Amino acid sequence: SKIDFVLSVAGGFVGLGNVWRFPYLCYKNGGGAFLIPYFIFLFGSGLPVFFLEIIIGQYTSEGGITCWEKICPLFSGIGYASVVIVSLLNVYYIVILAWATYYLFQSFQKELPWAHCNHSWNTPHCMEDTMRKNKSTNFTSPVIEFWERNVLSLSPGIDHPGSLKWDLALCLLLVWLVCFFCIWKGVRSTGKVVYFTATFPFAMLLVLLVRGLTLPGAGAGIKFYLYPDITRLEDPQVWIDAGTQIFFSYAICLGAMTSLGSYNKYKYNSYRDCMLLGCLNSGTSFVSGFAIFSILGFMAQEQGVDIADVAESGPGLAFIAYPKAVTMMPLPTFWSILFFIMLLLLGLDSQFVEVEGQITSLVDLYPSFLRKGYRREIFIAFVCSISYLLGLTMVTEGGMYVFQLFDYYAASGVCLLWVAFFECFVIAWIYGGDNLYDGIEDMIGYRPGPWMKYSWAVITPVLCVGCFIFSLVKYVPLTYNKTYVYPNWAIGLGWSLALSSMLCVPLVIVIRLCQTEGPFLVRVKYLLTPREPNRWAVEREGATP
Ligand SMILES: *[C@@H]1O[C@H](CO)[C@@H](O)[C@H](O)[C@H]1NC(C)=O
Ligand SMILES: CCCCCCCCCCCC
Ligand SMILES: CCCCCCCCCCCC
Ligand SMILES: CCCCCCCCCCCC
Ligand SMILES: CCCCCCCCCC
Ligand SMILES: CCCCCCCCCC
Ligand SMILES: CCCCCCCCCC
Ligand SMILES: CCCCCCCCCC
Ligand SMILES: CCCCCCCCCC
Ligand SMILES: CCCCCCCC
Ligand SMILES: CCCCCCCC
Ligand SMILES: CCCCCCCC
Ligand SMILES: CCCCCCCC
Ligand SMILES: CCCCCCCC
Ligand SMILES: [Cl-]
Repeated sequence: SKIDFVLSVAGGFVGLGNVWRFPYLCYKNGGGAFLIPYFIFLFGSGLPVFFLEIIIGQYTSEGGITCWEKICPLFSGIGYASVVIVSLLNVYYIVILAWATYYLFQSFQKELPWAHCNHSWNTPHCMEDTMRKNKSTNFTSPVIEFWERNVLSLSPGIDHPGSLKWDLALCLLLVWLVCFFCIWKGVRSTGKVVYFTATFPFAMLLVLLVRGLTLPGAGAGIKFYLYPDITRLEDPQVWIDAGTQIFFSYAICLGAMTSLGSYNKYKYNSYRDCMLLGCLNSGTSFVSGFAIFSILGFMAQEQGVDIADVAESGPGLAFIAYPKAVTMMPLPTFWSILFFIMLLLLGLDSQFVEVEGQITSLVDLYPSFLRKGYRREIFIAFVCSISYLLGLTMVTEGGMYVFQLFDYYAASGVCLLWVAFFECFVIAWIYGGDNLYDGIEDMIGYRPGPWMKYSWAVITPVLCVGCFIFSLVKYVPLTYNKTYVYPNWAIGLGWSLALSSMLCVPLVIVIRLCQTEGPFLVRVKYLLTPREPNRWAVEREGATP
C-alpha cells in the first residue's frame, strides 16, 4: 500500500526549520509574498538539488567530500564549504535548544510565567493581552516581555554584550552534554521506538493547529498568511529568505544528504523518496504556518494592533506565538511541557545528525591521527567543547543580535546559494546532466523526466545567480526586528561567516592546480575527469561510459 512506504522512510524530515524558522521568515518578509518565491524555489531548485545530492551519494557511495572527488576532482572544495557551513550551523543551532530547555524548565510550575505580567522582570508599561482592548502611550504583551526581559535580557545592541546569562549557559551546556553523550555512546537519533519520535511532532502540531484555527482572530491571520503582496516581491531579500529556507529545511548543501544517500542500495528508487520526503517536509512547513499565523491573527485583534506589528520579526516568533497558544488551552502547563519537549526532541534529532555528520567527515578527512578509539573519543569532546564556547557568545545579553548574524549569514543567504549553484553547475554542465541520467536510469530502473535535467542546467543556476546579483544591487543591510541597524563591523563579521565557506570552492581550485604538475591547460583537463565514480561490484553497475 502507501502507509508502509511512509513507514519505511520514517518521519525525520520534520525539524526546527519547519516549526521555528519558516514562520518568522514568512512573518518578517511580509505575509504571503514569502510563498511565491518559496514554491518557485521549492519546485525549481529545492527538490532538484535535494535529489541530486541523494543520487550523488548513492551513485558514488561516498561521504560529503570524497563523493565530489569521485565526480570531479576540481571543484572538490564543495565538501569543505559544506563542512564549514555545518560547523557554523552546529554552533548556532543548539542555542534554539537552549531556549527551548529554558522554557521547558520554566513551564514546571503552577502558573505559566508568561501568562500574566506582574513579575520582577516586567516593565511597568506591560498590560495583559485581554485588557489592552477590553478597556501609557504604548503597552507591551507579557509574552514578548518574558522573551526579551527574562529569556534573552535583550541589550541595546551587539556592541553591548553585557554579562553572561548563567541560566541560559547551563541550558546550553545540558544540551551539549546530551549531544556529546549520545554521539559518544552511539545512541540512535530516534530513542527506542521510532513511533513516538515521529508521531508526537505531528500530534502536537495538529493540536496546536486545531487550537489556532478556532481562535476568534484566526481569519484575519490566514489572509495575512496567504494573500500575497506584490510590492514586497520587488525586494530581493524575500527571494533570498525563501530560497535558502528551502535549503535550510532540506539540509542540503550541508553534506548530510550525500551521506544519507550513501546508505541507499545501488538499485533503489530514491527518486520516489526525495519527492515524498520533500513534499512532506515542505508540506509540514506550510501547514504549521496555518497554526502560528492564526495565533498572530488572534493576538493582533486582541491587542488592537496590526498583524505585521504584533510579535517579533526575527527568531523567537515561535517563542512568542506558540507559548501564547498554550495559554488558551485547558491545562496550560500540561501543553506547555509537551510543546517544548517536542521542540526539543525535533532539534536534538537534527543536531545529533549534523554533529555526528561533521565529526565523521572530520575524522575521515585527517585519518591516522583521529583513529577510532581513544583519539576519536577525545575528538568527540573537542568538537563539542569548541562549539560550546563559540556558542556562548549568543547566550550573553547582547546574544540575540549575534544569533541573527549567524542565522542570516553562516548557514543561509549567499553561502547556501553559492554551494547550491556549484553543485548543480558541476553536475549539469561539467559532468553532464544527460550523463547522470544514464547512471540514474541504471539505479532506479527508469530514466526520469526532463524536470531534473533542466533544473540543474538552467533553473537553479539562474535562481542562484539572479538572486545573488540582485541582492547586491539592491543591498539592504541586515536588521534585527526591523528597527535595529547593525554596525558596519557586525556586517563585516557576518559577511566573514558566509565568506569563510564560500572561499573554500575557489581556494581548493587554487590548491589543486598548484599540486598538479604540467601545462596549465593539461592541468585543468586532468582535474575535471571523474575518477570512476560508480566503482562498486556489490551490485550490478554499468561502467560510466
Ligand atoms: C505605540 O503604539 C502606536 C500605535 O500602535 C505605534 O504607532 C507606536 O509606534 C508605538 N510606540 C511605541 C513606543 O511602541
Ligand atoms: C513554479 C514551479 C516550477 C517548476 C519547474 C519545472 C521545470 C520543468 C521544465 C520542463 C521543460 C521540458
Ligand atoms: C565590542 C564587543 C563586541 C562583541 C561582539 C560579539 C560577536 C561574536 C562573534 C562570534 C564569532 C564566532
Ligand atoms: C577559511 C576556513 C576554512 C578553510 C578550509 C580550507 C580547506 C583546504 C583544504 C585543501 C585540501 C587539499
Ligand atoms: C568553522 C571553521 C572550521 C571548520 C573546519 C573546516 C574543515 C577543515 C579541514 C580541511
Ligand atoms: C476560520 C477557518 C479558517 C480555515 C482556513 C483554511 C483551512 C486550513 C487548514 C490547514
Ligand atoms: C562577558 C562576555 C563573555 C563571552 C564569552 C565568549 C567566549 C568565546 C570563546 C571563544
Ligand atoms: C572550470 C570548469 C570549466 C568547464 C568547461 C566546460 C566543460 C569542460 C569539460 C568537458
Ligand atoms: C568592515 C570591516 C570589518 C572589520 C572587523 C570585523 C572583521 C571580522 C573578521 C576578523
Ligand atoms: C472553544 C473551543 C475550545 C478548543 C480547545 C482546543 C483544545 C485541543
Ligand atoms: C566552529 C568550529 C569548531 C571546531 C571544529 C573542529 C576543527 C578541526
Ligand atoms: C506542482 C506544480 C509544479 C510541478 C513541476 C513539474 C513536476 C513534474
Ligand atoms: C561582497 C559584499 C561584501 C559587503 C561587505 C560590507 C561590509 C561593510
Ligand atoms: C571593534 C571590533 C570588534 C570585533 C569583535 C569580534 C569580531 C570577531
Ligand atoms: Cl520549509
